[PDB]
Amino acid sequence: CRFYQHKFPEVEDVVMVNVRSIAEMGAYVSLLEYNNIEGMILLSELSRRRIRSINKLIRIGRNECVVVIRVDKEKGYIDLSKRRVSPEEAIKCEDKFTKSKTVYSILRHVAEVLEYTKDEQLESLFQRTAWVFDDKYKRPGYGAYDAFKHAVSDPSILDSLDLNEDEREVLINNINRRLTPQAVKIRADIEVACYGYEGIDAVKEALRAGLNCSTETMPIKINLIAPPRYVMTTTTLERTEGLSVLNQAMAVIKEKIEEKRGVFNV
Amino acid sequence: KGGKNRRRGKNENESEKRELVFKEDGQEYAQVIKMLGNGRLEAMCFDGVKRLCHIRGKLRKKVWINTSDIILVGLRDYQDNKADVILKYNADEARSLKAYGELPEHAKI
Amino acid sequence: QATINIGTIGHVAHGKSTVVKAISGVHTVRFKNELERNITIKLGYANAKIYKLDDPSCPRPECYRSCGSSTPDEFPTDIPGTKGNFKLVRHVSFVDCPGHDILMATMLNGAAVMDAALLLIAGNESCPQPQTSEHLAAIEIMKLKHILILQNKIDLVKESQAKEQYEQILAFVQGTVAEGAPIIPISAQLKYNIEVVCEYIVKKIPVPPRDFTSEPRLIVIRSFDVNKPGCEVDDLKGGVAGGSILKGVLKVGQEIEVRPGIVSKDSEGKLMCKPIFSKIVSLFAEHNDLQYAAPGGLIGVGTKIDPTLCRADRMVGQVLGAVGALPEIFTELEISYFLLRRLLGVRTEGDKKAAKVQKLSKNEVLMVNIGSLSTGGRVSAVKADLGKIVLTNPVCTEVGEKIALSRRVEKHWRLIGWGQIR
RNA sequence: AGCAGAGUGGCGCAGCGGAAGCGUGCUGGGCCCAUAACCCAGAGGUCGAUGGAUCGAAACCAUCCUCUGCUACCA
Repeated sequence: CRFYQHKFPEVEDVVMVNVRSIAEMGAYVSLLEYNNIEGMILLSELSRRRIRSINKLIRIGRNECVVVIRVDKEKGYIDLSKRRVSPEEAIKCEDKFTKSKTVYSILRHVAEVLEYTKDEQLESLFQRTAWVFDDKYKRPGYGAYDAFKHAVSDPSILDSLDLNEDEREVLINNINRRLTPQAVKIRADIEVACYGYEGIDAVKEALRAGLNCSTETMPIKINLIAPPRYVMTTTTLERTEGLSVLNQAMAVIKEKIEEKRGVFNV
Repeated sequence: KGGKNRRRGKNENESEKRELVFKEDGQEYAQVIKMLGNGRLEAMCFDGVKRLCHIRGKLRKKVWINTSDIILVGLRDYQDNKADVILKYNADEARSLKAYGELPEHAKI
Repeated sequence: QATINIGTIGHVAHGKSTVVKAISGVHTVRFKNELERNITIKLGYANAKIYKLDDPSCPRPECYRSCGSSTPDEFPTDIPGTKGNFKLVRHVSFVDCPGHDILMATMLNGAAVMDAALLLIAGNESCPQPQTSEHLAAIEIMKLKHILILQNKIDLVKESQAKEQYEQILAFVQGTVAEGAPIIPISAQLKYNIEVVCEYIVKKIPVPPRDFTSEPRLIVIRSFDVNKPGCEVDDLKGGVAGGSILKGVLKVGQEIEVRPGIVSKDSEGKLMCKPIFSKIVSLFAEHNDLQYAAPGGLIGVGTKIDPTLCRADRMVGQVLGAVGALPEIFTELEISYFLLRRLLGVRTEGDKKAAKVQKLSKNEVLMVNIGSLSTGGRVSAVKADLGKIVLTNPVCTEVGEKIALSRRVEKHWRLIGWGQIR
């Protein structure tokens, strides 16, 4: 069924297709960036340079990024072109192609149980759920994946509008399985060069105080990579909440060790 | 060659197969060492003595003697360093001679 | 623990691992392993237990017989006795010094804390070989004469060649003690006559008088690889010094001071140095726990210093005294000295070169090996029997003892003379 | 041992959320009187193990092992 918010493409929009035949006059191709509607590419507007081979360019069974040059709205002729394509558009379109595939796979679990004897089943599910998720956040550059990703980490998004059954478990499982494990790249940077002998116990007091105002029972990940370097991967959230945990903790270890003898790295 | 033409005005051919002198007195088997140009060429004899081999009439542009391979060489009656090519063989003919045990069993093809 | 320190010094290409494993049973090993471009060029460590079945031969644990594995060309077998437990005679310690000429300053340092030596000669090269003489002379200067020459590589060397070599060495060294030192030819490819070596080292080398009552002094020569394992970081509960003690019974929990010191921040001169103080965590020798560390033995003293001082070999030749030791920490020093009339440690097959070296000139850098310390320093005043040297890093002078003085002849320093501090 | 890569389906390099990806080679065909250049065509097959989501996993994501690259120590 449709993979996109609108059924028909517009004018000058970047899309994706999959080649199913090669024509004399260009390439007649099916879309997989929308419905399986037909769109015709023309030979002239594929490149601005010569062309020796022809199967080392376009061939069957390839996703190809393209621009919709014209569309007949009533007839359903989607004129197409590969002449204006930049690699930056390919990154943006590959993401939207891949994200729609995963979102429609989530909106396939819904159809496994419900009445789907007719092809239009998924279309019924798509219009009513998809649009209110993505339309509210299309202007900021988000897909319906953002709405679902927000629901798993704070559940009020999918309870603000009609909640389905049995969907919720598989929805949670698939969001939490695929978009994790989930991750902190927090590493402490600490340098010390002691003349102390009481440094061994001094470091222990400093290590356990990586995060202030936490319980004595807080689990953390200590790492020793080299003798002066003390890496502490602090409490694992998303690395946008443990910023204060990373920054101010570094001051503790370097200060605690200077009080017991000599100068150290700051 | 790769076909072409003007290669039929003149006597096709071929080696209807055939057979088999030797050695004779100062007329023995050698192996191609190098492959100079102009015309001449190098070829170490199978006994141990080196020598420099020379092409012979007819065999000029009527038979190509690629590098490496047995070939029949007359020795000059008086000259040591330069010697005179005769009568080449076939690679099959050379391995049959080797299997017979008449030339020394030292060189590979 | 240990009772005596026997050193295993010997010039290039005689094989160290075969002989060292036969005597101690503990491999000589160090950084870069790897193995050894030839023979060990690091300062190796090893201890061992010497027992008897009431026989001059020393057993293995399996004391019925011993089948070597030095070569599969033939089977070398020896018989120490038969089994029913063996009586412990003593615990011995070794000091494997560098076997290569460039490493002379390190060989000197390591040597200077031994109580005896084993000159490992190799029959392959020249008969009055440079390094044999170099070693021997240094040994008689430091205060030792308990030497057992060992002909360590005469496996394929013919009996005329090997005979000529022992003769020429013993005839060149006509002014250095060596006539009361035995010369034991051995095999190092079939480990033969090893049993008779065991008889020699208990005979020629008893325990010399050790002063327990006198104040502890530990001379550290080797650092420690502590720490960085797990679990619980960082840096360590600290740092281990491989040192020998030459005076005093160092007890556990005692505080010890490393006396060359660390120099005060923003010094405009050559003074001031401040000793570092560390409490003794543990007194480990062999593989057996101890509460004491008797003198005359090489012991691993774990102390409460932190990883940076032991992360590399940086505690070579440091003097440690318990605690607030009286020994002065000079930065500029008054050497009395004398020179050799030959250049020691160099001499080849052809007169080229080895003769009389010219007199020292002021403002030249020379290695003064004082104690086990190795400092570099420049000569500020040069009179024949009174030179004044200024040292880069301060030297703790335990006693005025001896010194060894070397001069940079070419690529590296070479031994020129000795003397005594005033 | 910290970090990185990989654990062939011809080779070599190993590409990404669709079951050989890229470059190359070998073998065959085409073009040409012929060769080169140029154009096409190939090939038994969980891609180290133990698991989860999945329609499916070298490849989507984990838990383990091994080999190496850089850094580097316990031994």
